[PDB]
Amino acid sequence: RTYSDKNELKEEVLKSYKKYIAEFNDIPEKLKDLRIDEVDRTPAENLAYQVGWTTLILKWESDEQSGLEVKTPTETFKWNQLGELYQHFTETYASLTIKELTAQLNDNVDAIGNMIDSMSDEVLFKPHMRNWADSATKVWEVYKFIHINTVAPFGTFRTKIRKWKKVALK
Amino acid sequence: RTYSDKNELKEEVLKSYKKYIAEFNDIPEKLKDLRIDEVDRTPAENLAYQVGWTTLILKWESDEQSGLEVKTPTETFKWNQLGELYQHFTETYASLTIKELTAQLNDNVDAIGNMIDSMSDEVLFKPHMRNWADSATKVWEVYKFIHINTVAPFGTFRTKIRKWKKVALK
Repeated sequence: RTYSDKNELKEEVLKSYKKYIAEFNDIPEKLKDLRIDEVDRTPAENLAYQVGWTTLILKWESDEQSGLEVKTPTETFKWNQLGELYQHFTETYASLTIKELTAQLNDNVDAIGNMIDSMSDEVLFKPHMRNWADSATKVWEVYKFIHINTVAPFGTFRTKIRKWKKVALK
Repeated sequence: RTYSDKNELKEEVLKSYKKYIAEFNDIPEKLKDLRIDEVDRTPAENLAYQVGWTTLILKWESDEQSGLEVKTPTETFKWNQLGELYQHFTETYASLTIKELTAQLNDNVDAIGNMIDSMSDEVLFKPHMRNWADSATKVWEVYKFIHINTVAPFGTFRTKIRKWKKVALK
């Protein structure tokens, strides 16, 4: 286990989200669709990606609550249709303002906060407790493994060591 | 794909690593094994975890590239044994000083950046390009899926939008 309890997970979600969404404060609406060569996504596409995926994970849990046997990311799109799914995210939130996208993403992140609260320690942290989690596990590229063993723990274990320093180095 | 290209991946690896490893600069060696109730790991255990996993990913790649069989995660502990694996990491590496751990992890992160530089875009970002990557996916809990759809992209797409602003709002 890498998060110790649901409180720690919730705090990391909240704090990473705040750092992320704060960056869009200074972006003019007229530039929401501005694409540069150095970065693949526009500000609008950047936010739309988060709105799309956070909507889906909430849907999975909802559908599973209903007894639905959920193996697909969505209505329509395969686990091999992700490039097309991201495309779908972009048009669904196309011509939405940064302000509007931010409002919706805020709502989703809170819903996720509530989902964590409403989940016992067990269904959050033990295997085979949601069939959508099992199913979604059913192909990973090299770059995902690199991220999962560098960027991801370098973030979460940095939070851990800072908490250790708070208590130990006083 | 979430990362624009391999340089964007390498940048997030190096940036997140620098943030992480900087936290250990003011931890006295004498307190490296000090355990407290509020965090699950000591500073040496925290480092040892990273040393263990970064060593493994480098080993899987090296071994596969010379035509050897690769047993993931190890040839002794398989995937139902990650608690045992982490505990092996700690016996192997946590006895080392913070300075020694930091030297090894520095070297591993350097090697991972070099590995990324040396890989084609296809090998990094397409499925079924490494046997070790396919082998590693053949059970994830709910909390992992929550992290992967909030904390992880909130970090990665924050790096995107910060880069975007540096070019677009100069």
